[PDB]
Amino acid sequence: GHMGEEQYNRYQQYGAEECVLQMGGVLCPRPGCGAGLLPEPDQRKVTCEGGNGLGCGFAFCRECKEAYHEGECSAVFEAS
Ligand SMILES: [Zn+2]
Ligand SMILES: [Zn+2]
Repeated sequence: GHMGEEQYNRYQQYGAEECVLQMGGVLCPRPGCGAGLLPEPDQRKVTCEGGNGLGCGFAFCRECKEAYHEGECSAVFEAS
């Protein structure tokens, strides 16, 4: 029994605040274009394109369901 690690527990608490912030089952936040196509399980690259005449041409971040940013939603990541 060598294994044995831990992760951020009780992540959900009063201190933390979140209003209308989630991923999966999101649609094109653009006006008129109601692309409700289920985005891949990786926000790495999600195009509202889909297929119909809705494709905007600019991928978004399914994580924050907002404009694709070259940074992070909440905070950056690390190997550690
Ligand atoms: Zn769109
Ligand atoms: Zn994001």
